[PDB]
Amino acid sequence: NAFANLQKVGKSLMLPVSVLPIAGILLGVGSANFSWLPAVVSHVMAEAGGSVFANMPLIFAIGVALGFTNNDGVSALAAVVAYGIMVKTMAVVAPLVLHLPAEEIASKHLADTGVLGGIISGAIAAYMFNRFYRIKLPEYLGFFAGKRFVPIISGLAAIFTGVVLSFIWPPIGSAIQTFSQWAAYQNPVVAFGIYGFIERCLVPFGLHHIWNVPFQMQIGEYTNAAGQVFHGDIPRYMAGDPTAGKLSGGFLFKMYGLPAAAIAIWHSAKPENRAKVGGIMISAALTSFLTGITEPIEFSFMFVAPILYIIHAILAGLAFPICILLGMRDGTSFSHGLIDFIVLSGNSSKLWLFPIVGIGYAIVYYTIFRVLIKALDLKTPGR
Amino acid sequence: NAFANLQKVGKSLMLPVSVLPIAGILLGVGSANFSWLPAVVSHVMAEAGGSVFANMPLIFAIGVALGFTNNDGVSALAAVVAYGIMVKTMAVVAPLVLHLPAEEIASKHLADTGVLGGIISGAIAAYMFNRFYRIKLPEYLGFFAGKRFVPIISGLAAIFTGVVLSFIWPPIGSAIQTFSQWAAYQNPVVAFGIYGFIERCLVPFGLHHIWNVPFQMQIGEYTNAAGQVFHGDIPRYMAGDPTAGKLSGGFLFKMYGLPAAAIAIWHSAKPENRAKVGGIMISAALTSFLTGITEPIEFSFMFVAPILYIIHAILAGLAFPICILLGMRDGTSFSHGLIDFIVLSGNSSKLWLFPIVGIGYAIVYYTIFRVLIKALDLKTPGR
Ligand SMILES: OC[C@H]1O[C@@H](O)[C@H](O)[C@@H](O)[C@@H]1O
Ligand SMILES: OC[C@H]1O[C@@H](O)[C@H](O)[C@@H](O)[C@@H]1O
Repeated sequence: NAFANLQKVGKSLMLPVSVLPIAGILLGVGSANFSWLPAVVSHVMAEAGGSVFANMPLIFAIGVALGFTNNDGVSALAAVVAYGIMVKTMAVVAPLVLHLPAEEIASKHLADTGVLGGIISGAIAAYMFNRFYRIKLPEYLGFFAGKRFVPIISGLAAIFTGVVLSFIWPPIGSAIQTFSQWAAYQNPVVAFGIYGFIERCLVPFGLHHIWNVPFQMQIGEYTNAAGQVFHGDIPRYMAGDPTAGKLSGGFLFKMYGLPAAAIAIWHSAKPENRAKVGGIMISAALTSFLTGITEPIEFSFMFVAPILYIIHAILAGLAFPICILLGMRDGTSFSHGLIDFIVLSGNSSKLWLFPIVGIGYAIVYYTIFRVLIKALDLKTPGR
Repeated sequence: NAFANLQKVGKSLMLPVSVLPIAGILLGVGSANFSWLPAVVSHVMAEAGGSVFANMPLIFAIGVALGFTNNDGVSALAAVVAYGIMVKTMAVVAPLVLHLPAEEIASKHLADTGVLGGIISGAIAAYMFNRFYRIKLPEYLGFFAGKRFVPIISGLAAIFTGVVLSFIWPPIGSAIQTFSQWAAYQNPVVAFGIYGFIERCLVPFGLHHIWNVPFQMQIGEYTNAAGQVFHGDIPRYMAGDPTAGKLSGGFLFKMYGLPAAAIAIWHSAKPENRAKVGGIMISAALTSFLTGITEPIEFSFMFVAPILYIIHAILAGLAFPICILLGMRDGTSFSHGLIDFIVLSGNSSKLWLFPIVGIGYAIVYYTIFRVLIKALDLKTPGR
């Protein structure tokens, strides 16, 4: 009744994340500002990737809507209408509930529900479709009947849902902002262990993107002589600073660890399901290794095997402190994949340690996965 | 097979405009600033409607994608991704072509395809879907094989379409601008008379949706106090533009004229077939009066009495000039019925003249249809 629903949601979130790898590749290639690509190229590609990642919530809404409606386009249109209505009404009503002057809400992001808003809107659309796509109205009202009725009720519900969330969410956003702001002033290693663990926790319900902004873009600051200012870790690194690369722990589990988890899941299938599982696992591992997108791998075992995801999260959190301790410097554009690992080489210090610690993390991930899956008989993809 | 494909375009365009009723309700009853609603409710409804309208190009893209792909949702996702990428690519490439700062272009909407650009994005999505929805990508790349590849290649083609559009737009944009200025502010009388006549002539086939797209979504340019810019006639009236409301002549022949024609057809039926025809024609008259859907009435006699349809087309074409000249302003969501008349009356002007001109139209239609069917001996339903 609920576990099946969560499994459905995870399964339907796959088509939305099928486009993320290419957007990530485009953004990473463009943001490098290569010395050979004409600027208009690496401008257009960067903007395209940014557009995909900005519409991410809408893609998620459409994917959720089609997941529970047997891939019906009317559900997607209703989802788009509902998402727009919900976002605008939330923005409008939040400053009145919170009595802040309509600007601190956007500056501090207390009304940006992120991808979870897409999920809510898509669920609204799917439920309304499932309930009203065969609605029989009187003949003189026949035009607004059947699937034509769904986009109206989906949006009449969106306005009310946005009104509801404008009161139940700023407490959540305010909390996710304070801690995630307390985490910076916290000692260095503690700060980024917290970052890694909480990001792994948050990615499932689509607001780790909100979590990242403070630590990617705002934690730091640096301006050397004639150079311009840069106020974050992701930018300060690509800005060749001497102390960014505090997010260099992403490579350990996004290029070496989760691929190992994917292969471990692959090698623990049924005597015949191996062939079918292998292709998807290999594709997911390749995507994670290359473009630094881990959602295809995580969503594949997250809901069936929550303990594996908790162990993941602990490992990802552990990755950042060790990389800081050894020094392990290498930066990011949007994620931590091969393309970013290479193009942002720049001032990547101690960059030879990444392959070996990555092999260690692959060993550990594979060991825990193939041990726990066999022991508890978890029905990960293939079982 | 051009006729079938044009009808396919017509229905693909009908779908996007079918979600206009929700924006109608919200924005029309919000921007009216009714004294019986608290101001916050009006603000919230107005912004929700504005959000629905700001995605009109996106809804058009989704509708085009679904119409040509047998309602497949992956087409809608491809349409969203492609539209976003195309818009951003144009935004970055147009200043190269026009040799003007991007700030000025963004401020004065020089690079703004609008609903047309939404249609291009939807066409891209539909084409790439129908061509690559059974692709067999390599075994290790199976995570993207199939419908998962359609959004990928659609978004890839979006960049190229965006550059091509940034190169070939200026003339198209200037041409549209001049119709958008003649049809709205120079000669609305003759422009909308032509509109009415052509739409009546195109209804028998289903291409009136193509004929309406410009007049209902392109002409004009209005900016609310909030700063959102509105285009078309329906959005312009809903926003509160004093110069909108040109499509208000639909009420004269949809609410008063065609119901009169239906009653005339019923009253001219033979005795043995006056009860049955009475039921059918009352149903059709109610459908026209309330919703604004006129095809049950017009199909009753159009193929068995074309001359009556020519007279009706002339009268409908004359309706729009008459309103424009007498100042009778009132908006519509999708068609001209009773509900649209009542709900979109906030920004209306001279709403009292509508019933009087309407009873005039009803008398004219009734007398014309009765006398002509009696003399010419037309075999309209019943005879
Ligand atoms: O969601 C796409 C990517 O966003 C990045 O910011 C995160 O670090 C990755 O874990 C994630 O795969
Ligand atoms: O068919 C749907 C409706 O489309 C409108 O644009 C036309 O004006 C009506 O005559 C028609 O009923």
